[PDB]
Amino acid sequence: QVQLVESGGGLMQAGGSLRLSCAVSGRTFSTAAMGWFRQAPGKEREFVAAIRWSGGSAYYADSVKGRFTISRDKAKNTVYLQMNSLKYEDTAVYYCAQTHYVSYLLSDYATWPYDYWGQGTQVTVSSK
Amino acid sequence: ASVYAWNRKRISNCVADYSVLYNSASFSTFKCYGVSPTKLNDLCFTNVYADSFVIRGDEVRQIAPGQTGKIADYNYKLPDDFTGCVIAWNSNNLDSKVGGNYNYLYRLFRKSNLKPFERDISTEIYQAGSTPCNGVEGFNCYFPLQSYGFQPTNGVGYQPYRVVVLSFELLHAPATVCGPKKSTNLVKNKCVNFNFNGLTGTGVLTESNKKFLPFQQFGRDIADTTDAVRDPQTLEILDITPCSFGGV
Amino acid sequence: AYTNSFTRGVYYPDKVFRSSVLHSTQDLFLPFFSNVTWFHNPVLPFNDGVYFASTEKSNIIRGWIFGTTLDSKTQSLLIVNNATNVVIKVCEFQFCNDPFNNCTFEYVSFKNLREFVFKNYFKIYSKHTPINDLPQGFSALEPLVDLPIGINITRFQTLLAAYYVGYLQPRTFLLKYNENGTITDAVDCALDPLSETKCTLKSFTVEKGIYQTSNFRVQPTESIVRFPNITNLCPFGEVFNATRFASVYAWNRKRISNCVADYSVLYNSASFSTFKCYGVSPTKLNDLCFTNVYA
Amino acid sequence: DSFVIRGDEVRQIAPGQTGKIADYNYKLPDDFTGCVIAWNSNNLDSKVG
Amino acid sequence: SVITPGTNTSNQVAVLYQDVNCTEVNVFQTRAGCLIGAEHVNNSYECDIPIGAGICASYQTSQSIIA
Ligand SMILES: *[C@@H]1O[C@H](CO)[C@@H](O[C@@H]2O[C@H](CO)[C@@H](O)[C@H](O)[C@H]2NC(C)=O)[C@H](O)[C@H]1NC(C)=O
Ligand SMILES: *[C@@H]1O[C@H](CO)[C@@H](O[C@@H]2O[C@H](CO)[C@@H](O)[C@H](O)[C@H]2NC(C)=O)[C@H](O)[C@H]1NC(C)=O
Ligand SMILES: *[C@@H]1O[C@H](CO)[C@@H](O[C@@H]2O[C@H](CO)[C@@H](O)[C@H](O)[C@H]2NC(C)=O)[C@H](O)[C@H]1NC(C)=O
Ligand SMILES: *[C@@H]1O[C@H](CO)[C@@H](O)[C@H](O)[C@H]1NC(C)=O
Ligand SMILES: *[C@@H]1O[C@H](CO)[C@@H](O)[C@H](O)[C@H]1NC(C)=O
Ligand SMILES: *[C@@H]1O[C@H](CO)[C@@H](O)[C@H](O)[C@H]1NC(C)=O
Ligand SMILES: *[C@@H]1O[C@H](CO)[C@@H](O)[C@H](O)[C@H]1NC(C)=O
Ligand SMILES: *[C@@H]1O[C@H](CO)[C@@H](O)[C@H](O)[C@H]1NC(C)=O
Ligand SMILES: *[C@@H]1O[C@H](CO)[C@@H](O)[C@H](O)[C@H]1NC(C)=O
Ligand SMILES: *[C@@H]1O[C@H](CO)[C@@H](O)[C@H](O)[C@H]1NC(C)=O
Repeated sequence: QVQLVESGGGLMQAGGSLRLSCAVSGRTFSTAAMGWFRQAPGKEREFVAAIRWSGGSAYYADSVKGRFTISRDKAKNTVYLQMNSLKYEDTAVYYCAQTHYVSYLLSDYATWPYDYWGQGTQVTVSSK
Repeated sequence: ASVYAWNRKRISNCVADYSVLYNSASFSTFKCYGVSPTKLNDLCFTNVYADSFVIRGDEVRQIAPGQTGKIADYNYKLPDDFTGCVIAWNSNNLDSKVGGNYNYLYRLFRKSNLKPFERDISTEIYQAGSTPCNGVEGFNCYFPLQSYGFQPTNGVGYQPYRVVVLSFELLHAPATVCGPKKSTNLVKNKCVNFNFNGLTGTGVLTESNKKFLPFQQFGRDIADTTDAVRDPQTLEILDITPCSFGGV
Repeated sequence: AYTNSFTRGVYYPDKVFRSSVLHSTQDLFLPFFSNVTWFHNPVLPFNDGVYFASTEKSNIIRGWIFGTTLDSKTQSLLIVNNATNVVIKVCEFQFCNDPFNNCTFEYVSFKNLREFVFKNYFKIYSKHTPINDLPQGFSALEPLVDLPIGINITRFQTLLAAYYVGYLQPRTFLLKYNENGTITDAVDCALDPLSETKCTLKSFTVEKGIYQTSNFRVQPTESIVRFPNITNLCPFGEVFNATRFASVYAWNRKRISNCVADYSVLYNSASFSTFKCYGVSPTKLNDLCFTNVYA
Repeated sequence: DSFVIRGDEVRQIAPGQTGKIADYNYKLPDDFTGCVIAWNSNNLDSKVG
Repeated sequence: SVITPGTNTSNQVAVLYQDVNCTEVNVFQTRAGCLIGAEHVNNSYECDIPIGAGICASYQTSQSIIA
């Protein structure tokens, strides 16, 4: 088992940038991949970005590609979502997830049901 | 350990009671190549290698000489002239859990087949196509490893199996891994059925005058047959003269 | 600096006693009359095996290091003889730039010529001799140590007088064991044609004559593969470039037969999100024939 | 020769096989000349409990 | 084939590649093949070491092998 704790959410103006953190503790050696997901009020949970723990290759949803960057610090067992060029449509609760499942195919992390989930952090993007 | 990163334990300088294995009821597969299990008790070897790993049931067949498939090619290859035992037993109770145990991996891609007892633990991104990956996954750029889906409810074919492969070192050196077979007293100047460290024969053992070197274990005749030995218990050299015979 | 490896680097390849016989054996030996590098410190490769020799007057040379990187981050072998004992260990040591944990093994034991052979686990043969650069003559090296360490080695260095390094090669040798089981002479079966002859006849003394020894055969320089012009491609366009598709409940089935299937166009295309293949690799498909293919 | 075994042990009823059955219960010769017939009897030889 | 006087005499030898050309490999092409390490001589002698097709070789005077 691992515990995921997110931080860094808050209010930001459109066009700005914000970095979310998710700290992993427990059975950290098991980590194969981390993913970020978001849930907007009244909408279904939506995949944002995933990173493979080994090698650090990243996979992005089309809605965020070119704007968001995912990174990870192995030593600190922390994953980051750098949310650049913030838009109104980015307002949501953001959740980090961890899996010990190793897929040969990075894209599978977009649809994989993950093992452990963070508590969620609210991001609200202000007008203009 | 995962099959791609199979553990190797060396066994040396001990008495191997193989009964404990072949008389145990805990094993589904006990397959010995170039040797019979029962006979193991009578044999010595310089080294034994216990290669331990986990695979799924249907892949157990790939752990045998000259097999093909993902496992035999990219994970663990036995030589065509393998001389040893393959032991496998179901581990569904241990290696499976509700929701699926994915701790066990296998290599799914590789640029070439593995050599016998080659171990590849590399995580380099596999270039499936013409575009260099430069350690970046994507189109035609895949991670070489993949997890096993081990759930308690899985088919026996997909259930986890723990595998130990014993390789025996029949070399021309002193043998430190012996069976439980007891020793006896030595008799000279008589036609006897002798067994030195599994080296069996019939002859007359005599005090030799051969200048064996401190390391030299036994001697040979022009016919590549054993002509003289060193007693395992005593650093004494014996000439073997074949039991007196002749046409009648 | 370079010297001639006249007839040195012969060791008993096995633990077997043999007397008054010529025995042919293939193993890693030092090729006769080869170049040995001469040193009087640096790091040297360990191609397949090493013949080390040292001419010493004051016993300056003491040890060897072996491994891949010869710093921490991996296991490396260290051998050291200090005056009364010898120490061998295989820890992942932090060595100095110019030297002079996780220990998986540990053992404890110019007129002087000391010759050693290190090969791969680990085998060390050696011989000590009094001498009058590299002496001409013949002497065999008895094994000293067998370390079952299984350490990957591709480089080594010395720890301190001259020494020489040679590299072993897989050469077939004929060895002459005398009455006392000592190797007294040898033939390198590939040094020169007379040696091929000697090896063929299993003798050191070839009588006048002409002897058929080997077989000359030209090796092919390249591979030519010719097949007929690719023709009658399979109608993949019809299926993938179809204007309209069928409903899942009434999925269309197209039969493909009697054509050449160019799978490259598919698995190399960037137009597909899912290209999953079970119990087969797309690439391999080009090497395979089938009776029928169903799209 | 009639008897009952479990499924996975059916393989032991053949020339030159090893295991509990082939060793301690019923041994076929290496030069056996005959037929081995086996069929599932779960309906007959098994019961609840 | 290796042509040699006795080792008792000399360690110097010659080589015959049978029924090949001298291209494929003090060289002499003969009906027998490519002969290497033997000097061609106009003078004719009694056959010492037969090579073939009327060519023999021997060890003679400064000394070397001759065909
Ligand atoms: C033993 O160690 C050496 C040195 O670390 C390894 O050699 C490397 O091999 C790869 C593949 O051919 C090359 O890309 C590297 O350049 C080599 N390393 C160096 C420093 O040159 C070798 O793979 C190891 N062998 C085994 C079997 O473990
Ligand atoms: C040579 O070096 C070794 C290692 O530094 C010394 O051997 C040690 O000796 C003591 C006393 O017997 C033992 O407790 C240790 O186990 C030994 N260590 C090893 C690694 O063998 C030895 O004293 C030195 N000899 C000299 C300088 O003559
Ligand atoms: C093999 O060993 C024997 C026994 O040592 C050798 O004979 C001895 O040779 C030495 C050196 O010349 C003499 O000092 C002894 O007197 C000899 N002993 C006997 C009993 O004759 C024998 O020469 C060795 N073989 C070779 C090839 O040297
Ligand atoms: C065991 O073997 C050693 C070999 O050196 C010998 O000294 C000793 O007497 C042997 N012990 C017995 C009881 O056989
Ligand atoms: C050793 O090296 C020198 C210089 O590179 C070379 O001329 C000589 O032929 C070599 N020795 C041999 C092949 O015996
Ligand atoms: C030594 O072993 C430990 C435990 O497996 C490991 O963490 C460490 O990387 C190893 N160190 C070296 C230098 O081999
Ligand atoms: C369909 O047509 C386009 C060009 O018109 C081409 O790029 C594509 O490869 C075609 N499909 C197949 C299966 O070749
Ligand atoms: C070599 O030949 C000579 C005669 O030319 C003879 O006296 C001698 O015994 C021979 N020696 C050997 C070692 O064959
Ligand atoms: C040897 O090679 C040359 C050039 O290829 C050729 O003219 C000659 O005929 C060849 N020898 C024989 C006898 O075929
Ligand atoms: C031998 O005869 C040939 C052919 O006439 C000629 O080319 C060569 O010069 C002669 N050699 C000698 C040593 O006279």
